[PDB]
Amino acid sequence: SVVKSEDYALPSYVDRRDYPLPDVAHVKNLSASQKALKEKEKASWSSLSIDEKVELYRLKFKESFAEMNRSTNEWKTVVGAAMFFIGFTALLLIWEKHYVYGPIPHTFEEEWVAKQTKRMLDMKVAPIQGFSAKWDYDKNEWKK
Amino acid sequence: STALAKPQMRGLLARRLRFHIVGAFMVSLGFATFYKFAVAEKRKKAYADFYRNYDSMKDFEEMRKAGIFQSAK
Amino acid sequence: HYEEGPGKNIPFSVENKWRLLAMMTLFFGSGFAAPFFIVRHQLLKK
Amino acid sequence: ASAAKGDHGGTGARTWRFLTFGLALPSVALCTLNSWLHSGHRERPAFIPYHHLRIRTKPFSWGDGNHTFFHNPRVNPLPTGYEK
Amino acid sequence: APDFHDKYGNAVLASGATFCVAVWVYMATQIGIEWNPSPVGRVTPKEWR
Amino acid sequence: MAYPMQLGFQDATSPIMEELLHFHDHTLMIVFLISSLVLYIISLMLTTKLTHTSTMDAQEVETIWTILPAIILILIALPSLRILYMMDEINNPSLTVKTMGHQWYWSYEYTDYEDLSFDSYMIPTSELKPGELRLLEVDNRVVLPMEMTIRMLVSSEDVLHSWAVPSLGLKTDAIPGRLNQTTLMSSRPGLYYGQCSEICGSNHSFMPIVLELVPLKYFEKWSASML
Amino acid sequence: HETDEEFDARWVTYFNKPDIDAWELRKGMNTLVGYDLVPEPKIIDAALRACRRLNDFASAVRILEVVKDKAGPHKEIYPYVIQELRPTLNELGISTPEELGLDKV
Amino acid sequence: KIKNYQTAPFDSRFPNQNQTRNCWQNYLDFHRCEKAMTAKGGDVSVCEWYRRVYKSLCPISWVSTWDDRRAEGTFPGKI
Amino acid sequence: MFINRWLFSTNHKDIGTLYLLFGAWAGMVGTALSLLIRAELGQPGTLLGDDQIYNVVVTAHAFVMIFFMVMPIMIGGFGNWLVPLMIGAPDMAFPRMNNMSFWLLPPSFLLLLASSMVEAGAGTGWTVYPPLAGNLAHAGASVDLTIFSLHLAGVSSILGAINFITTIINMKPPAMSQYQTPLFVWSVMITAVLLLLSLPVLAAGITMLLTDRNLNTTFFDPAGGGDPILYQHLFWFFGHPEVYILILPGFGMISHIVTYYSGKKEPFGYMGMVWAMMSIGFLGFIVWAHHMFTVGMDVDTRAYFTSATMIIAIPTGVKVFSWLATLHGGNIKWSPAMMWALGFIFLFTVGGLTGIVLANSSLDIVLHDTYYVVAHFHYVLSMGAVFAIMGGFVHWFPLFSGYTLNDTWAKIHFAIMFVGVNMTFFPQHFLGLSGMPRRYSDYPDAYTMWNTISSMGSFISLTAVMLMVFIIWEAFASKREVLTVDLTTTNLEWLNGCPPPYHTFEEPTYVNLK
Amino acid sequence: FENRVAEKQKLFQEDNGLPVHLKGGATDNILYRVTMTLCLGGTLYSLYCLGWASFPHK
Amino acid sequence: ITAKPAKTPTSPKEQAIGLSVTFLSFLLPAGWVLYHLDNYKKS
Amino acid sequence: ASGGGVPTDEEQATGLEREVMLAARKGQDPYNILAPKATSGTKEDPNLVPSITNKRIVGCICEEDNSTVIWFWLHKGEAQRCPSCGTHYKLVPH
Amino acid sequence: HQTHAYHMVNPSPWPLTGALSALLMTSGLTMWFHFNSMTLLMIGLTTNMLTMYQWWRDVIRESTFQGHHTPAVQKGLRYGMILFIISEVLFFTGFFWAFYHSSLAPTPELGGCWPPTGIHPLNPLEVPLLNTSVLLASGVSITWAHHSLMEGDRKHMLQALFITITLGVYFTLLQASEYYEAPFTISDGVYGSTFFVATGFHGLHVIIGSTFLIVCFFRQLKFHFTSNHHFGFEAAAWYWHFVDVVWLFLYVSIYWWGS
Ligand code: HEA
Ligand code: HEA
Ligand SMILES: CCCCC/C=C/C/C=C/C/C=C\C/C=C\CCCC(=O)O[C@H](COC(=O)CCCCCCCCCCCCCCCCC)COP(=O)(O)OCCN
Ligand SMILES: CCCCCC/C=C\CCCCCCCCCC(=O)O[C@H](COC(=O)CCCCCCCCCCCCCCC)COP(=O)(O)OC[C@@H](O)CO
Ligand SMILES: CCCCCCCCCCO[C@@H]1O[C@H](CO)[C@@H](O[C@H]2O[C@H](CO)[C@@H](O)[C@H](O)[C@H]2O)[C@H](O)[C@H]1O
Ligand code: CUA
Ligand SMILES: [O-][O-]
Ligand SMILES: [Cu+2]
Ligand SMILES: [Mg+2]
Ligand code: NA
Ligand code: NA
Ligand SMILES: [Zn+2]
Repeated sequence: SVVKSEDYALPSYVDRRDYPLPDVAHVKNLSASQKALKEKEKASWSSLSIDEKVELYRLKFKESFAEMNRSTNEWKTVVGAAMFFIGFTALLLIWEKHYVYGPIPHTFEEEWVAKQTKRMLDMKVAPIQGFSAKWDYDKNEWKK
Repeated sequence: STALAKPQMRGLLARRLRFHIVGAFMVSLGFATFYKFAVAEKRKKAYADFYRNYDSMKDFEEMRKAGIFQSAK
Repeated sequence: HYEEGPGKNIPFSVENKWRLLAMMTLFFGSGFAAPFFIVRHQLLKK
Repeated sequence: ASAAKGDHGGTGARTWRFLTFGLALPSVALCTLNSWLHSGHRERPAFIPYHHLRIRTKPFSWGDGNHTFFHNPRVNPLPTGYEK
Repeated sequence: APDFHDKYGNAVLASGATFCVAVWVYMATQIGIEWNPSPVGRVTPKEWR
Repeated sequence: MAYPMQLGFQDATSPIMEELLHFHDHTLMIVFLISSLVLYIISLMLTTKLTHTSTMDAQEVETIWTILPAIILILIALPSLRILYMMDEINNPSLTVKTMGHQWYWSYEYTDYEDLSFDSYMIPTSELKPGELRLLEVDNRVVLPMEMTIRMLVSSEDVLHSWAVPSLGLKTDAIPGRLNQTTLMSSRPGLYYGQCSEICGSNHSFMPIVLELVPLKYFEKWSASML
Repeated sequence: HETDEEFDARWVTYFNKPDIDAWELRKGMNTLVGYDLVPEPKIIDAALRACRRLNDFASAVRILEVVKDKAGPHKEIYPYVIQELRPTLNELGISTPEELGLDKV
Repeated sequence: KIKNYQTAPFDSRFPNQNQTRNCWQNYLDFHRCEKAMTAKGGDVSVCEWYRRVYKSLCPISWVSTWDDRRAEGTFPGKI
Repeated sequence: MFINRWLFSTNHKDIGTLYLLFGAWAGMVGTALSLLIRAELGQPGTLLGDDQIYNVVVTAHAFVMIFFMVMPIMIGGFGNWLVPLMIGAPDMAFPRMNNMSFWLLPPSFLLLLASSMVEAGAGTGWTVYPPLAGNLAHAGASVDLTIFSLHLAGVSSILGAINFITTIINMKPPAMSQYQTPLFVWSVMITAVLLLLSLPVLAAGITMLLTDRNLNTTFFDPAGGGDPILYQHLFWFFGHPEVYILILPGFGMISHIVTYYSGKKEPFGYMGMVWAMMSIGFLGFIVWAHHMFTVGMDVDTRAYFTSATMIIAIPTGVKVFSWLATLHGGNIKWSPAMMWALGFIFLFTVGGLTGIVLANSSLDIVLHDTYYVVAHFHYVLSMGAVFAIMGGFVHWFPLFSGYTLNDTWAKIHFAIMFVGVNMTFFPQHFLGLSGMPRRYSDYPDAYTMWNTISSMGSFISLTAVMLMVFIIWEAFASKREVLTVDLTTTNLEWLNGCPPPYHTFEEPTYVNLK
Repeated sequence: FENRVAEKQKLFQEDNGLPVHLKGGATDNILYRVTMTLCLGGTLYSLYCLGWASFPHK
Repeated sequence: ITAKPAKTPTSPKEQAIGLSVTFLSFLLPAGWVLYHLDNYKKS
Repeated sequence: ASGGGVPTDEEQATGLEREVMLAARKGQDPYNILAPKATSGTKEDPNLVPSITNKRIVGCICEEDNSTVIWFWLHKGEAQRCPSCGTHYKLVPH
Repeated sequence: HQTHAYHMVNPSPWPLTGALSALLMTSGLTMWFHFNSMTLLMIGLTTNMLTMYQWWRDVIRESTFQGHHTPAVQKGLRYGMILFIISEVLFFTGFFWAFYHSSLAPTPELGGCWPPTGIHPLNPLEVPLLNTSVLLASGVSITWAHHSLMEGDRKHMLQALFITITLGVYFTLLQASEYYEAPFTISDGVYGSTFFVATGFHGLHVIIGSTFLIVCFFRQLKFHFTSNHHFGFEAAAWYWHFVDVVWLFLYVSIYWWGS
């Protein structure tokens, strides 16, 4: 039951599916009834009740395989919290845009971009695949 | 009732591995076949087609008439 | 000779979690702040 | 090579002393005499203000900033030539 | 005995998701960020010379 | 030039850049194959409750792990070095142009026949004409004849710079006291842009390169007019 | 290398040692579950009878749990092993984890 | 003899990206040639090829600096 | 008592802890600098000033992350803590010299801070190439302070390397051969050999820069017959081994973490792992000029450096596949440390592969001095070295402190960082291929989208860093004391409890020879 | 000269709990105090020098 | 790993305080500097 | 040629160096310089592990050339077995 | 009480004072180079000397006087010294690399030749040859010293060590005189740069090595060394041979081949 820090060098209990029979029993100290049960265990196990069998298991082991292997809802907390902090990050970015960043250059104004786009087409920027290739020079429109 | 038949009990991990490593390989061949076709061959064809009947002087005249050049009006 | 065990093998105290918070705040916060104040310093020169 | 000497019966103190006084120090004495004969001043090289020499990209941290650390007026011209 | 995840996991997931999507959509579309997307199929070219 | 949301290389303007695109395609296919295989095997290792924790013999499997990567490396190196040696071949240039890097602008010298030289500075953002590209335009472009082998010689008169034109596959460091050579051959007329590619101080970001590729006869008249 | 039959026989002999001690029982089971196999019923039978000689009912139940665990997603293996062990379980009065409610999370 | 000069031809002595020595060698060759032609009272025009080549290859500032140093008597190359 | 213990230490654990604290502080400095870079680039235009202030920030970012965060954490911190424990040694060979390796670092860091405060800072790049770093283009004290900072960091690591090599060779149990030492111990020994050989060449090179700047030497000045390119050779002769120095202790920790959380007693193919690290260490010395493919080297030299660089993929692949084979059949524990290690294996592979792309001198013409290089190295550094550091920190924090972290918090931290680093760096491949140069404070408009996304990624990473600090606070605030640790039979460093006593192995382990 | 190593061995092995750098006696303490004072004072001076050099002097 | 329950449990409220203080220690000084960039750049 | 005047270790070695020297002359290893030779390691013939306290860490190299060492505390009392190979070790304090 | 053979060192202030001395010397050099002041540098050099003196003093106390140098500790120090020497070899390698880079491909600024136009190298058959005979001789005399010590011969050890030191001093004074007499300087381009920096660092190492030998001489005088235990002397002899070998490489490369 109670494990002490200063016991680090002594054989210890573990529940691990790959180490089914740990180095020590889960419970070593036995009450009067638990002593009687361990004596009863020396006789036929058919004479042990279901309750006595479970009690013997629980003296030897802490958790069963089903218990130690159980799934949890932890993923929900992890994913939810991560999304929260990622969300919080966007607040920082909103703050930065409002208080730190000034105007971007005038070259991003709609009319500038329209003219710059035509000039890029006039000089046939990336005419093989990248840019002008996607413009229809015969129909004077973007290719479908 | 009837008895349950004896199942395979040995080498379950190794059998799973053998089966899936093939699937890791058979994918790669399927992707390569696709990637070569979707990106690489498409690029080779794009360049081949562009230049096949490409007229550099006509290209220049269009650029010149659009007014892009310092050296040519 | 020296204190042994959890919370004793370190050059900072963990006896009080709030005093610890203040110290960690000053420690990590000073590290993070320094480049911003060096930038401020360089900008204020010329 | 086997040097040209001999011994090798036992490399001990006596042998290494024998080498110290019988080979090593006589060699030093000989080279010292040789140096003492080729000693005396070599002529001062005529000054040419070659741009790959007498480099000054920053003043030296001593003197007038224009003199090298072991400046020898006789053989080390300044960027402007030999000292007056 | 239900642990933290049993009690609050659903809510942390739902709220975290909703908050994250809402704030990122807002930041991306409502505060004047210039993404500079491709002009292809979007911009009508205009005479420049 | 690059365009918005671009994923890959600028379109090739020279045959060597075309070669580089196809070699990148080849290599990236291999990169995608190996990355995906590793990711898949990772996922496979992690998705079973079945266990085997005793000592596993290693020498059989390590053969595959060494030989297959060795083969893949050879399949990368073969076309890699073919291109390397192609770039180094003798080609016989019709023209030699020099460029000198400066803080913060490029000068150009065309001195095969006449003493033609000029400086090339970024157009300030406030002085861009409508449709011109921020940080990319220059006052005086590097006018060159198209469809001709040109020897470009690159140096610097101060700190390191590097002369780059991505769409021609070009990047040659500009080093004081050194004359570095590259070859330039454009398949097409047009305007081809690049930027200083060595950190060189306060306006490193702001000393671009603009090539203007035109027919020989136009290059000749421009040359004469620039004397 | 040795056959499957020879492997199984070694393990049966291991657990069948009349004076096998507690340490050797644990060593045996902890080593066995490291392998890429669910142990044959005959191996498990021998280990369960070792538990009996060591007056250790709990370890017998735990051994049944390990069998189920080593099968992973192969749900057909454990019920077959239990089927094969039923005469031994009846003889020795060993209740399965399921009969004890120990399969509950 | 071989005019219609376009640019400096490939030179097998200097086949690599570093062309510093090519410029240098041709600069040296020209001035060595013109000195040898003046000493014997001959025609400097036989040296023209070296001049064309170094003019094509050499940065203006290098040539200018080297010319200045020849005039100053500080040119470190042997002519 | 405080001064005796913390300023006069001769104890490997306490010195380890000093290094971890120093490295953590440096990490905060490096993170601030990274955020300043991405703030400048987060929208088109100028935020801070021109390229001088910008590249002072970039330069300092690199030096702090490399010399003050990664090396002190991996080698000084984990090396000092773990190496003596893993070989059952009572301390390091030279416990007093060990303390000077530590105390040289705050003065080194102070000199770096000074460099940025005086004049206009050293806006040179972490490579410090002349003539930009020379006394004309960088007049004044900044670059000299940088040189001196590197000198002190260099001496610190050279003496540390002597200490680790001596300790690892000389202080094992007499029955333990070198082929019975854990992989982390191997990784530190090989790293130490790399430091011993490479740092003195850096020291020679930066000293020559110092004399060019102050004693009128002309090693790198063509006016005196010098050559800027000579500096590059000397720097990179150190600089390539340096990146293997940054990753090797990472490889070592990954081997331990993957083994541990797979429930294995041992890594797959131990001698192959040893072979692979030695091969990588050796090959790391014969490849430096892959940093110089555009300087104008002869073609055959370029062919050799292409080929010798690529060959390193072979031993590295052996390690990657051996980690996968270690996972194989594991009882997988999805601990936060395991998550870091799994992220490492994949993301390091990606960065290693883009390294192989760059090894090709022909393609490197177009990729050199672009963001493609920046993408490559942050995959192996921010998603490699750092992932190994975070994995090791989470794994061994209970050993060092005797307290547990909150696993759920640590998983949340991993998730945030993973998203942040990938959002930061993945788009930089696109920027590189499309031609965005390195060391730019501003970019042509076309590059806006990926720079915007990259900068948003950097802010996510910031949130992860801030959370990490809180997580460490929470552990010390709550004081959950460690009880039992699994697999001590194959993880000796745990066997003396958490934390281990000040003096461990006063009585050495018993190991017989048979 | 005479071999006085035995005397020094006795001195430096005295069971007095002193660390080796102070075990020679009062002169160790003096030299230590001189060393630490110069180091700490010098370090303070270096920081003053940094402060001075951090600002222009036109 | 196994461990004892916390010797000095840190409640959700206490964690919210630690988290907030930690975040503010990073954000406020940097925020102050960045907010005032225009003020520095006009000197 | 050749006088004396140089002390020997016998004359002048002190402290721990001297202890190691004198013990080595007696064929003793109190400071664990040598690797102990294994017994058959059965329960009748266990490896005898000296200690100055009531527990000591054992490392077991189970088979020759194993790279993996198996580590455990050996306590005073009944012999304990390596958890990997079962070889027996028994503590012999002081 | 430990039952291993290794040395747990008393907590010590010398690592901190050494580290601070490094700060003071480097910030001091900066002050000297830029702010026309030698004060910080002088304090740094002083604290460095104090640190080295007290640190190595303590190592002597720990070994000769306290007996902490068991065979295992001594073996560690052997490795330590070897590794240190290796690091020093690599440091010099950087300077040899610089020399060969510049000399094998002389730039146009030099006149495209080595030695450069206007450089008048020293005659390698004159004082440089003398210097060579001197250091080679000192390698012979130090080996005599080692064998005398092993054979228990106090007087001949002292005489041989004195001779070795005298030769180190002779080399140093000869080099100092050659520096003064040289018609070229450190500012005479890359020839002066490589010559003075490479031979200068070597000269510094000769001074360090001579100092180490002198330390050994006084320890010997004080009977510290046994006929079997004398690692300080061994380390100084190894360092001395290193200094000799570096000279031989310098002589062949810079003085002879580079002339
Ligand atoms: C920890 C840091 C680190 C690491 C480990 C590496 C590892 C590698 N690096 Fe990198 N690199 C840097 C940090 C690092 N790098 C930095 C900081 C720079 C820029 C310096 C500067 O200019 O500031 C840089 C620059 C750099 C360049 C220069 C590009 C340029 O400037 O133009 C090159 C080119 O060769 C290169 C290549 C490689 C290669 C081949 C590896 C290899 O070691 C990678 C090997 C790994 C793998 C290949 C993956 C695993 C293998 C398999 C799954 C097997 C199967 C694979 C194949 C068959 C290919 N790197
Ligand atoms: C280890 C090395 C390292 C690391 C981790 C990083 C991390 C980051 N880097 Fe950096 N970078 C370099 C080394 C590194 N960098 C180098 C060498 C250069 C080239 C310099 C030059 O060009 O001269 C460079 C250049 C560089 C550039 C290019 C500048 C330019 O060319 O103009 C950019 C731009 O986005 C960038 C951004 C970032 C970002 C956003 C991060 C973020 O991922 C950082 C986020 C935070 C962390 C990763 C946490 C760090 C702290 C800890 C881990 C402490 C914890 C302590 C314990 C566990 C004890 N970096
Ligand atoms: C017998 C030779 C012994 C050498 C003793 C001389 C004193 C200098 C100190 C020695 C250290 C050596 C290397 C430093 C480099 C420069 C000195 C080279 C040796 C020398 O002394 O060169 C002299 C110039 O010294 C000068 O500039 C003055 C230089 C003085 C300032 C030193 C600069 C400090 C540099 C710091 C070095 C950093 C160390 C890093 C350690 C690596 C860490 C890993 C030559 O004199 P000259 O008049 O030019 O020519 C002769 C003309 N008649
Ligand atoms: C101009 C001045 C500025 C430059 C600063 C350098 C100054 C010069 C200093 C010269 C070095 C003096 C070193 C003295 C060391 C004495 C301590 C010693 O030698 O300690 C010995 C151990 O060796 C040990 O630590 C081995 C100790 C190894 C020391 C290594 C010395 C080299 C350090 C060089 C400094 C690096 C500078 C390089 C420049 C790039 C003690 O053991 P034993 O000898 O076996 O004795 C025990 C027996 O008596 C028992 O019977
Ligand atoms: C790269 C990492 C940085 C990420 C971004 C940080 C997120 C923001 C944190 C908050 O920072 C604060 O912001 C306030 C503005 O919201 C500033 O008040 C400023 O503005 C107020 C009014 O707008 C005035 O009351 C104050 O006087 C004035 O300082 C204040 O100084 C600053 O500390
Ligand atoms: Cu010019 Cu960067
Ligand atoms: O360096 O990669
Ligand atoms: Cu590299
Ligand atoms: Mg570059
Ligand atoms: Na910007
Ligand atoms: Na000896
Ligand atoms: Zn064993």
